[PDB]
Amino acid sequence: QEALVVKDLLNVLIGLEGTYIRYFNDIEFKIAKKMDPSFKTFSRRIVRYGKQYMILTRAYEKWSDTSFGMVLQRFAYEIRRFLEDVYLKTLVERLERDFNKVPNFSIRELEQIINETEVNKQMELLYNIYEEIFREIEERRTKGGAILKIFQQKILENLGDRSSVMFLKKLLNNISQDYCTMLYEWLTQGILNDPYQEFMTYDDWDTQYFIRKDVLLRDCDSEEDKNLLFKMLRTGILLKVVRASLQIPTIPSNSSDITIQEINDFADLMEGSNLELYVDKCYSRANEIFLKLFFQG
Amino acid sequence: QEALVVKDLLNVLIGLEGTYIRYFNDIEFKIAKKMDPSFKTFSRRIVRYGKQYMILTRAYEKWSDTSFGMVLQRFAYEIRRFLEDVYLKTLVERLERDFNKVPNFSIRELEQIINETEVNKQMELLYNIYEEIFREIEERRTKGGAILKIFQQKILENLGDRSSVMFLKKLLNNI
Amino acid sequence: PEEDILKYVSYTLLATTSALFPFDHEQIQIPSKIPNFESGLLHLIFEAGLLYQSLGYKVEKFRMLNISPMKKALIIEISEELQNYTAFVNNLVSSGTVVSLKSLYREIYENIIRLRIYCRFTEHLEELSGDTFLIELNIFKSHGDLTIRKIATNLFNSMISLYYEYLMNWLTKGLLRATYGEFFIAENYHIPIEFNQERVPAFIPKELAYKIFMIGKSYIFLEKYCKEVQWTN
Repeated sequence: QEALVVKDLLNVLIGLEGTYIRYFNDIEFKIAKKMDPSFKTFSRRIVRYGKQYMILTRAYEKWSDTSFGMVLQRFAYEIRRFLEDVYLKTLVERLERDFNKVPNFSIRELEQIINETEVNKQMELLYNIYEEIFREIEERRTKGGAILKIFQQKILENLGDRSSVMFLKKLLNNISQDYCTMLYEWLTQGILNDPYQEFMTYDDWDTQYFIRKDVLLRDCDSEEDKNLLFKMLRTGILLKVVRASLQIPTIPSNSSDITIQEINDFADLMEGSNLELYVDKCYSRANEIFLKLFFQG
Repeated sequence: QEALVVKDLLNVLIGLEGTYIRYFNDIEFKIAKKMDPSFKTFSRRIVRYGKQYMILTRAYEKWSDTSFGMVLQRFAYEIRRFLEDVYLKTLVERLERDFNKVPNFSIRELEQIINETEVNKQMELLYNIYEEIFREIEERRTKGGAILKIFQQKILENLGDRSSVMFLKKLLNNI
Repeated sequence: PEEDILKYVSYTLLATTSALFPFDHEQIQIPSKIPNFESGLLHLIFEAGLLYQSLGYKVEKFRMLNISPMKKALIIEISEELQNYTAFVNNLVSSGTVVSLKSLYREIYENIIRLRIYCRFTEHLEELSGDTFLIELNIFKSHGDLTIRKIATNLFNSMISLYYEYLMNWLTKGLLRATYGEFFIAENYHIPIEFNQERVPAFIPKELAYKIFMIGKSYIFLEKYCKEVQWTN
């Protein structure tokens, strides 16, 4: 009886699909339950892990297939690849040891370990994201700084658990690398980057740029926050105009404040203060160069 | 069953002639097929490589034996000598490693590598040539600059593949 | 029966069916053993087999000596990628451990992803002919993701070389080749040679291209004037 249950348990645990395990398009896959009270209870907890694994894969396709949101993808691919590597190695090794020894052997110790690492990282991420996706349908019915901000809020809730913040920080960093490159492009060479927009300034002879209000980022709204932003923008416009100045070619290569900026791009930047300190420094140089160019030559 | 098939496979792959493998003077040699669906499909692709190898040797005799076309020969001897050196070394080494380890071992990785280098150079050359030979019978029924020209057209189709044009250019050069 | 099933499966991924799979010019229509457990594995395998069959179909198609050197460059890149697979097949064999179907999936995820993207390009290409391949290359190149963007960059590098060749012809010997409807110089008693401004790219600026047009044009014209032109230069 008991033997039968454990053989049945191993088979359940891999979480294969079928005709006996039926599909509801949205609960998801569900199967009939009918076990010992002992096993049935454990099977309920377990059901929760499995459900996330399945939800996650689903989530993953959505975020990356031929989606838009360069940033959005960049996170999704990296997370899917990391979760797959840990889970796959661990699980495989575990099923084989259990089958090999005797045809079945108990899950529970194995599960506990695997469970902590997996559970914590993945679950937290997907839960925020689910709320944000819902929110987007609601905005549409009736961005960049907002993604950074949401990540910042998440670190801030996380605080005091080493594991979580270290993982999250590493994902933040890679994502920040894209941000650092666009910032860097702008501050050193006056060029923004837009596949399908990744800034809230869009170009409208000599051209101009303006901010498209609907999408407009969460991070920079308040009167004070906007004034500060205007000054930041003003350095950015000055930099794009310096690029226009390639009528008499300019490719910046003169001894400037360059090294510092290159370190900064590498840094992972998520600080208002450090960055603004940096823009001032860059600005001063950009204006001095503009002036030198104008005044003579 | 499986063991038998692989031992049978090694033997097939060298592409020896015989009474069981019969001769049609012009399809060429053909043998009865009767394998696993898996093996039978692979054996079809493979059949294509082998067919060229055999066609090529045939082609080679024609172009050089006591032929005329000084130029025509000069190319043929050089190409036959180069294809033989690469194929011979590679193949020999491969059959021995496979037999040696265990009495048979799988072809496929070995074949893929060998296949690219071989396939591309030889096939392209012989295909143009077959058309030109046909054309000559047709002219006769009803030269120098033309050989250079045909080679020039061939480089021009080839363009954007390093390997091909470099080989072809080297033959062009000697000629 | 897993080991026997694995040899059949291994052969299947190469696109050659087995005695227990009804894969034809189509997927596994049904599995000869019917369990749910196998079936669930079977869904992911069926997609996999289908793609192998498609790649072969496409390759064969393009090997019919049809359009652009741009197109050729693409055949060479895909052809390179199939090398990786093969490598994976000896690597799975090389393992020497019993490998499950579960295991097979995990180990070869990365190829499912790259391969699938390469089909997206291929479907759109079926419509496109000539200079449109160049716009499609430009957009694709802009998209991030390190691997995806990396593939896209590799395709760009082999093309830019096709251009440099056309340019090289143009600037030095007043010679130009437009083949299947790329570059930007068109001919047309008439007998003139001129620039197609809509086709001038701005990747290399339109202004820059216009100066180049004048210079190539001038060279050919000089030759027609007198054979003996400024030589060694």
